[PDB]
Amino acid sequence: ASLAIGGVVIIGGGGHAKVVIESLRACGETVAAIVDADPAVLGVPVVGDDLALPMLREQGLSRLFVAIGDNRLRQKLGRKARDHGFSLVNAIHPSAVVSPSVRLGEGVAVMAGVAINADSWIGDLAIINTGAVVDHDCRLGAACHLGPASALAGGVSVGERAFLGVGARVIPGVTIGADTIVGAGGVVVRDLPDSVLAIGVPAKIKG
Amino acid sequence: ASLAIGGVVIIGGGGHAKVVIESLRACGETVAAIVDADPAVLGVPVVGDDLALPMLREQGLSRLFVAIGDNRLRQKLGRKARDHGFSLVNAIHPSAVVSPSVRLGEGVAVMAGVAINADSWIGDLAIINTGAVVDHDCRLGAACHLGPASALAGGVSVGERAFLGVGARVIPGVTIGADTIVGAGGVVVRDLPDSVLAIGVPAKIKG
Amino acid sequence: ASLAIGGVVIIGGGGHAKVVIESLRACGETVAAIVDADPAVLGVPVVGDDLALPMLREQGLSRLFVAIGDNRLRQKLGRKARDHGFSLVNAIHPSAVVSPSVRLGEGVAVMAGVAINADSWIGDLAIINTGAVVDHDCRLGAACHLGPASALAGGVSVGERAFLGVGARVIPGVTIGADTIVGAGGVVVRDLPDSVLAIGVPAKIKG
Ligand SMILES: CC(C)(COP(=O)(O)OP(=O)(O)OC[C@H]1O[C@@H](n2cnc3c(N)ncnc32)[C@H](O)[C@@H]1OP(=O)(O)O)[C@@H](O)C(=O)NCCC(=O)NCCS
Ligand SMILES: CC(C)(COP(=O)(O)OP(=O)(O)OC[C@H]1O[C@@H](n2cnc3c(N)ncnc32)[C@H](O)[C@@H]1OP(=O)(O)O)[C@@H](O)C(=O)NCCC(=O)NCCS
Ligand SMILES: CC(C)(COP(=O)(O)OP(=O)(O)OC[C@H]1O[C@@H](n2cnc3c(N)ncnc32)[C@H](O)[C@@H]1OP(=O)(O)O)[C@@H](O)C(=O)NCCC(=O)NCCS
Ligand SMILES: CC(=O)N[C@H]1[C@H](O)[C@H](O)[C@@H](OP(=O)(O)OP(=O)(O)OC[C@H]2O[C@@H](n3cnc4c(=O)[nH]c(N)nc43)[C@H](O)[C@@H]2O)O[C@@H]1C
Ligand SMILES: CC(=O)N[C@H]1[C@H](O)[C@H](O)[C@@H](OP(=O)(O)OP(=O)(O)OC[C@H]2O[C@@H](n3cnc4c(=O)[nH]c(N)nc43)[C@H](O)[C@@H]2O)O[C@@H]1C
Ligand SMILES: CC(=O)N[C@H]1[C@H](O)[C@H](O)[C@@H](OP(=O)(O)OP(=O)(O)OC[C@H]2O[C@@H](n3cnc4c(=O)[nH]c(N)nc43)[C@H](O)[C@@H]2O)O[C@@H]1C
Ligand SMILES: [Cl-]
Ligand SMILES: [Cl-]
Ligand SMILES: [Cl-]
Ligand SMILES: [Cl-]
Ligand SMILES: [Cl-]
Ligand SMILES: [Cl-]
Repeated sequence: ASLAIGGVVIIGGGGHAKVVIESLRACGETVAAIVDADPAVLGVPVVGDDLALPMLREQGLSRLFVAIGDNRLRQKLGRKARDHGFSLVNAIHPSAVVSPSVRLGEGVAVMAGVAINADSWIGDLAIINTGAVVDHDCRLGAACHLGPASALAGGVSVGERAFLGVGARVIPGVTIGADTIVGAGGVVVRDLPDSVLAIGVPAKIKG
Repeated sequence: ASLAIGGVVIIGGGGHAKVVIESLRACGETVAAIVDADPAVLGVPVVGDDLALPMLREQGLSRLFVAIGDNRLRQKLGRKARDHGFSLVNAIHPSAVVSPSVRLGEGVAVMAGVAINADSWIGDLAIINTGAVVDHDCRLGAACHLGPASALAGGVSVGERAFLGVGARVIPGVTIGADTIVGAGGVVVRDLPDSVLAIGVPAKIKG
Repeated sequence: ASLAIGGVVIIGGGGHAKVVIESLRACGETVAAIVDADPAVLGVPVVGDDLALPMLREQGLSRLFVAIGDNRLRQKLGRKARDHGFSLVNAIHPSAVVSPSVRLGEGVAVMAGVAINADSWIGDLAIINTGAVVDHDCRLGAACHLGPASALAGGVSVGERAFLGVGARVIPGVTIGADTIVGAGGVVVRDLPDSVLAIGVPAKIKG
């Protein structure tokens, strides 16, 4: 628990955390410490579990990222971090292309190779994973996850906590409900309700 | 209709125009005005419909981009713009990787995150949309459209006005006819004639 | 056979070589000569077939790249080049994003637009082709080939000489055997043994 002055605290110490750490460092940020439910990751010390958050705040650390893949859990831990007095930073790799008219929330991960086009809105705690494409006028709800190499054409809306697997695609104007999962490679050609799983080319709901 | 000296005139004021405007600005270009069939877009004034083109030319504007998604219409409006004395510029996002041996036409859109490899030829008025990949020795006909996150392997030929939906893929050496549509996610494994629709993995013509 | 002092020798003079040459030049390297079984490519002289390798070495050239698409042949020619006293360079386009914790072998091609994330290991003579994504903690065996716009999620292992076609996708934690082929667009959702062909969404072994 001895730490430097000023860096970012990470909740989570798994594979997703490794990628987030590297995005932060590529921007010139310092990663101070990890809290993990199993109480180092790429040279960052694991200092305890989430009970260590008050201690970290008291010692002057005030900036945090939630590096947890599970969308519902990430959302819950973001709220906890904010309650403890932390501000949620963004982890945006410098190679990502984020249009100047994009609206970004807080606690957002944007991985290497991403492109996000004009007038898209990205909710708090979203993940836009490696190589993903978000075209113009999209709306991404809080804590959703666009997996690696996924792509949204224009005017797509993605509900809170929805998850699109590696290489999923969505055609223009479609709306996907909250808590829905699109399997890897699924090609979504019609609106999806909340709380379903859809797979295939074209994607079809699986009961 | 009062405008600055020197910028680019845009035909079209929709979603595609927004993305094109941002590519142009990312390169340091100034966008002077829009003409739209409904007579501002990201701060660019809409000054009239296409009947305003002579007026614009007379006031010294001579550079133009056709930001219209529909391929046949785009092609027609490009010809009209040239007849009115405009030169068609290219709108190439600075993040796109365009090989030094690529041959580019005029009025071409190349969005963020694109890669185009050696000895590919890109016809006038083509769109190479966000994140798309064009491998070596490809031939893209005038006014075709490679949609977001689409990919052509080596030696692929795409006919005039053809359209490949989001995430379409084409294997090496295939030829796709003029006016053909490949649905989102379609994986083209054999030559396609002119004026067909093909969908699926592998892509199959739908009557 | 008169050449400059210091550049890279290329085995192979086909389409793949063109792309490799351009990656090398984008990095500031000089390409000295090609050896090809048919005894210029983008301005690089073809000086003979592989029997010219001793001659090249004797004249002071010591750096080489094997620009051959076929994985088994590439692997064989890499061994031959090393036996003749050449060091195998890497051909990594400057636009590729290679994480600082990635382990790279020798003779590796990494094309434009690629992203490779944390703690991935890339075997000698691998090809990571245009726009491909390799997420965290992946293991790519010697002489494998990830085709254009392909994507591996986290923790994927790819065997020696395996080949993933354009736009193939692999979900987290999957292992693909040596010498296996995944067709274009295939979405791999379960481990694959050695020496099979798998196609489709989801990918299925074809006898
Ligand atoms: C669709 C998915 C959620 C199913 O998970 P699951 O229900 O645990 O599925 P299983 O692995 O048991 O497979 C159940 C069945 O679905 C099929 N299937 C699995 N994934 C599929 C996919 N993406 N597309 C089409 N079919 C799929 C299987 O072939 C199997 O078929 P069967 O009943 O003929 O045996 C999952 O396979 C998937 O695609 N996850 C996305 C993961 C991802 O991309 N992560 C990236 C993290 S950044
Ligand atoms: C293929 C396509 C052209 C069909 O358009 P459409 O004929 O208006 O089709 P509909 O939405 O009425 O769907 C007709 C049928 O095709 C199926 N389908 C639609 N798109 C499909 C696709 N891409 N792949 C496979 N099947 C598809 C539907 O499930 C429906 O099946 P059904 O008869 O069982 O109900 C269109 O869905 C598409 O893929 N457009 C590409 C758009 C795009 O990517 N734009 C990017 C702009 S930059
Ligand atoms: C799968 C593959 C290896 C098959 O090659 P092949 O056996 O010579 O196949 P053919 O072209 O004769 O097609 C055999 C059959 O497979 C089907 N098919 C071919 N490729 C397919 C694919 N990728 N996915 C699904 N089906 C496919 C065909 O429609 C045909 O079906 P049929 O028996 O109904 O006529 C090949 O088509 C492929 O995908 N190659 C990947 C190439 C690539 O991406 N290169 C990039 C280089 S960097
Ligand atoms: C590209 C890709 O496939 N990325 C995947 C990755 O492959 C994994 O499937 C997954 O990454 P994640 O890093 O979340 O999972 P894992 O590697 O299993 O690590 C989860 C970490 O979270 C920790 N953890 C879980 N619950 C909590 C919790 O409540 N609090 C804290 N502080 N840590 C927690 C857990 O102990 C573990 O170290 O999700 C990502 C989206
Ligand atoms: C990534 C993506 O999905 N992009 C799509 C996008 O989502 C749309 O589906 C579509 O974009 P486009 O901008 O062409 O469409 P829309 O947003 O509908 O705007 C078309 C504009 O063109 C105008 N227009 C149509 N006909 C003409 C015409 O004849 N002349 C002029 N000057 N303008 C015209 C029309 O008034 C409108 O403002 O095409 C793109 C390829
Ligand atoms: C993006 C894409 O589709 N790339 C493909 C590309 O489209 C081709 O299908 C293929 O490229 P490659 O350049 O290997 O193939 P090709 O264009 O046919 O050229 C092979 C070259 O290797 C030469 N060659 C073959 N065997 C040998 C050999 O034994 N030694 C030497 N020195 N050269 C050899 C042959 O003479 C020819 O010039 O593989 C790539 C992965
Ligand atoms: Cl650090
Ligand atoms: Cl359905
Ligand atoms: Cl402007
Ligand atoms: Cl067919
Ligand atoms: Cl050179
Ligand atoms: Cl199978």
